[PDB]
Amino acid sequence: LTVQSERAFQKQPHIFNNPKVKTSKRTKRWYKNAGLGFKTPKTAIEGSYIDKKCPFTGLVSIRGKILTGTVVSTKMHRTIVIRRAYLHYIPKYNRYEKRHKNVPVHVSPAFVQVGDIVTVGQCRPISKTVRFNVVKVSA
Amino acid sequence: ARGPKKHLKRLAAPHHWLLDKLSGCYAPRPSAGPHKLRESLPLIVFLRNRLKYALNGREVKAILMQRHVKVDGKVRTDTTYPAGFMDVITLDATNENFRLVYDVKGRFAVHRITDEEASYKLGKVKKVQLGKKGVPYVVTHDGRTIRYPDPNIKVNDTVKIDLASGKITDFIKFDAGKLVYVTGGRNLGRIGTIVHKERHDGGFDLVHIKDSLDNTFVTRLNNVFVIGEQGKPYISLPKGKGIKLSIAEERDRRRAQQGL
RNA sequence: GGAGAAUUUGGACAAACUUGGUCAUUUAGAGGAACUAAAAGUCGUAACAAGGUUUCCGUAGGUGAACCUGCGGAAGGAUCAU
RNA sequence: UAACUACUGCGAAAGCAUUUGCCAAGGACGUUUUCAUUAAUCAAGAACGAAAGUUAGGGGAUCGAAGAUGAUCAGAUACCGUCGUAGUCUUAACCAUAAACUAUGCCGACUAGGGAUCGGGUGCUUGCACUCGGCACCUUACGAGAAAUCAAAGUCUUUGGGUUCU
RNA sequence: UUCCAACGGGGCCUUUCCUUCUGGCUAACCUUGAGUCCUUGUGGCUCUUGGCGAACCAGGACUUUUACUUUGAAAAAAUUAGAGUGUUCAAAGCAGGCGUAUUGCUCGAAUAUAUUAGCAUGGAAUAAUAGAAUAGGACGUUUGGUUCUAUUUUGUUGGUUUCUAG
RNA sequence: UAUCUGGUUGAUCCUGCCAGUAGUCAUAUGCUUGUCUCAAAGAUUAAGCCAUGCAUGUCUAAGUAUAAGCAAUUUAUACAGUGAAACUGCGAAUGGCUCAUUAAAUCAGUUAUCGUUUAUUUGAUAGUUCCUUUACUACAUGGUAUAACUGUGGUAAUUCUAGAGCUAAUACAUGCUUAAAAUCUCGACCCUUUGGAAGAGAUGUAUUUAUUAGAUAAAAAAUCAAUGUCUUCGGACUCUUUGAUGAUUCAUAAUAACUUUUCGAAUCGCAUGGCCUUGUGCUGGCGAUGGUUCAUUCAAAUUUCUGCCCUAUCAACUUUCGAUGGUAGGAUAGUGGCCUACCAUGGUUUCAACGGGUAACGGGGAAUAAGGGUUCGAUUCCGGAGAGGGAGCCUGAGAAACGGCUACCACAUC
RNA sequence: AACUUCGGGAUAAGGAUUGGCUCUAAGGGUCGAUCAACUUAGAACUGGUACGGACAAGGGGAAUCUGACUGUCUAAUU
Ligand SMILES: [K+]
Ligand SMILES: [Mg+2]
Ligand SMILES: [Mg+2]
Ligand SMILES: [Mg+2]
Ligand SMILES: [Mg+2]
Ligand SMILES: [Mg+2]
Ligand SMILES: [Mg+2]
Ligand SMILES: [Mg+2]
Ligand SMILES: [Mg+2]
Ligand SMILES: [Mg+2]
Ligand SMILES: [Mg+2]
Ligand SMILES: [Mg+2]
Ligand SMILES: [Mg+2]
Ligand SMILES: [Mg+2]
Ligand SMILES: [Mg+2]
Ligand SMILES: [Mg+2]
Ligand SMILES: [Mg+2]
Ligand SMILES: [Mg+2]
Ligand SMILES: [Mg+2]
Repeated sequence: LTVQSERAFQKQPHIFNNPKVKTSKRTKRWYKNAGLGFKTPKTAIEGSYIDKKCPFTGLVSIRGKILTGTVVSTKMHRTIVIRRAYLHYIPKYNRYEKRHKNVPVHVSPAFVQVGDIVTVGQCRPISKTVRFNVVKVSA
Repeated sequence: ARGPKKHLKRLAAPHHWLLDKLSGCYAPRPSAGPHKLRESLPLIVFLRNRLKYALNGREVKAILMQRHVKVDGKVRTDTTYPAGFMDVITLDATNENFRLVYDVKGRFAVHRITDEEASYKLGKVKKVQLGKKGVPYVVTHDGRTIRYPDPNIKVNDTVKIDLASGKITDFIKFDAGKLVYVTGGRNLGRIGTIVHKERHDGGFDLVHIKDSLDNTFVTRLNNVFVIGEQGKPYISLPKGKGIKLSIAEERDRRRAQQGL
């Protein structure tokens, strides 16, 4: 809730509501189609949240690799850790070993809990670690 | 390494120039120019190695400074000028005109053309967007900006170019049924008809290509280059015509020539 | 009639030097106590035969030295047997 | 805790034997009961673990490390003989080992005859048979093995059921 | 040639997902305005008139998820394997070879492998995974409520209720 | 290119090692050595130290010549040929060397920039510059200020340079230039008209911000803000413009302003022609260098996925004083805890984190090779890093450069 | 830090800070009003870089001999 919790005022940049044009419809909320057959959630279009890093209602573009994984942490604010499990072939033994990698991921307030499978899309470096944005939820 | 590299070692050269390993240590590094480094053929290679006119890199300069040789109708004095695919090398003396085009092995042929054909070249359109003061332009594969194009022209279409003027005479839309020259990969130099295009959003589009002997093959859309309609090449093709015979079938065609 | 040298305030970057701390890697050392070469010397005779007290295990004590003794095991025993 | 006492039983192993109560536990068998893959083996981590040994209370018959002591002997603070401290028993704590041995990991399947026996069950003509589950045992060796030998130590160069440890 | 087959591949039907619909285009061939153009009637046409769109492109619409395997693509050159070629042979090299040797013709500098990862593609055995059980389940031309969305109009921006159309 | 043999015993069958055997673009060394081709070579220890020499400079028809330099044979009272010097420009960021550092780092394959800079090349691309536009402002062309050079000197000594006097520019600093038109605001004047019009200013490009367009899922009309059609007049009432992407606040175009106001050629050669108004009139060829932006090419930077040797006698690590994330700012070419402020309590780990070791630069590859493997890769190619050790930085498109500078440390020279 | 009887050793060793002024924040009682203490943390400014400003107030470490420890005695030389 709230939206205006931070010290600064939260707005989508270059999106002018204009008090002069008096209409009681709604504020101009911008959004985009992310691409690659990813549906924009209703919560993105309807909801009030501001997120510079959301791939629907923000300035990040999804391009490069799409990955999936299970959600293993939801204790950071607007970001999560997922686990990508895989098998690694050792050719001497003609056998495999279970390996895994954690990938930290930005999650828009459009969406997710521990256990869920998510699809995620590559975007420009968002933080020190995060280079991936949740773009679909599947549980 | 601090800034751009000015040399190129003989082993690190493109294979398709067919430089000998021993005679040297460096190889002619293509200057910056129309074509990408690995996709070009320096004039020094064309003159010395391929036509056998020059014997040294001094003699190549002796020829270039006479102001005989001209690439797309303009004289060049750069031994390592990056000439590339569809370019027209015109020598004044001899009155030989050549077009650089790939034989089937994936190497530039000595393909002599008539003086009429040397008026034009084809140009695969790379991007088409709106310039300053709303003026639309296209960008060809040799990096020519051409302003005020036909609004029918979209990306991946070929475009016939006048050279003297440097204007769009005619163009060919990219669709199923068009003849193609494959300009990269394993199938570099093959010729064949488009069958269908696979999309793949946020990836690489693929192009299924039949040929005259009914051998299909797929390439990336980046490697394709439209050159006409079915059985109607705009340019003149080299000997072979982008067929690709087996090593067996090739060895049988030697035994015809072996008779003498 | 604007450039403009020495000089100078605060700042970040920060070599280097003292000083502790810590980790790694080498190395000296009176003396001590082992091991090996090692089989030959001295003293016994512990083991191999019921090796002359069957042997061996764990433990505990004894002590020139091998070893000896208690308690509980084992047979790889010198008994597959009432 | 004799004799009874065995190629007999029970227990994860160490172990466990006079009587009768009380307290929970357990296998096997029987089952036209119930759930429905919940399992097998397991780094880490845990419980239990003969004897000896340790600390502190009880107890202290017998045997007995040390020690005393008489023989033997070249010696004999060794065997043998007479005593005897801790110890041997118990309560509360420790210890974590043994030839803790079947010197044979566990789970599953298959491969061969035989009679004994322990527990449950079934049939009976009531002491015998069948059956499941146990401790074993006898013959052969198909196989296996360096051999001794082994019904598992077999089904491994015709080389792969699962898994831990060394 | 047809046939004798063997071995592979695709599409039909048999209680048989073969994603679904919305305009491009109906190409085609049971659409027939001149039928016999024509080798054994299974080795067959000169095109008109809605057609029958799985022959073939972009659209919303939502699509259990892997592993494995096929094919493709990729994975610099050199090096490796390897084709051609009498460096006098060879290691090598990438040359060379035929003419009227007096104004020249011509073949070459292949090909293969290189996974684990990623990409595209066919398969759907094997192995995992999800689904309707307190039905919050499926399909639906139903039959209402409710919730927003905005296209050619209604001159045109704009105010603005509906019928629509999703 | 699937091979074994000798050695425990008195003899035997085993287990099991030791020894033999063959290879090594694998080093040393010994002895020996006629010929042809080919050819590695101070890596290993000491990324230890270095005397001397050399390894980066560069000029065309075409930036700057009064060399008191060489010519001259006669193209010239401006210069005109060939040219030391010096200014200007470009280069010196490549190459070559080495392997010390470095173990998710480097590197390999594979992605990305809708996350940025880019000398040069190549292709496009610039009538809009004076501002009182009737004061001045040269555009038949604008300002000094300097080298080399000539003199006068210093210093033991150096690729040290002072003082004085000259003089160039594609150096430096200024500064005019040339077609219409349309559209907007401002508005003189008259007339209250559904009123409209002199003439006034602005409108290139770049810079910075704010705002606006950048449509689209098919068919109907109501109701007008009406106050605009088109005068058939019941107000017929149509036709409108919209590129690309999987995807954008994209390209691009408007609107209002902003700016220690960017650029928009005061430049150079060789040809010398055509118009006549024969004045040095107007116009004109081939091409050199330059320049704004976009594209291109040569790059650069960051970046996604998966992959690394030994070690548990390293099991917890990171978070004071950035560790993980959020918001805002700052800084950067640009993304990002890259840094700062504030807030949250996160992030990694037995699928081996963290730590230690490496006689570890990674890879292409090499050796050996039944099949599977084992060992090596300082070293000809590719990538990285370094230039005694550290840090800082100027110049420049590009360097945290070392045959650049500055400092400290170590070493060493006159 | 060694060492340890696991209690200690320990204020080990060794460092940094401290004024004045002007602010900020947090921490309560009684019936949204109302009343009230001192504690702690932070920031700005400021000065001859001072500031536990007088007073008050541990030197520390490595070892050895010896007595375990606290305790007690030679009033008037131990
Ligand atoms: K005392
Ligand atoms: Mg270099
Ligand atoms: Mg004896
Ligand atoms: Mg004995
Ligand atoms: Mg254990
Ligand atoms: Mg043991
Ligand atoms: Mg930011
Ligand atoms: Mg090293
Ligand atoms: Mg190497
Ligand atoms: Mg080394
Ligand atoms: Mg050195
Ligand atoms: Mg460097
Ligand atoms: Mg440096
Ligand atoms: Mg040097
Ligand atoms: Mg250098
Ligand atoms: Mg102390
Ligand atoms: Mg202290
Ligand atoms: Mg005392
Ligand atoms: Mg006294």
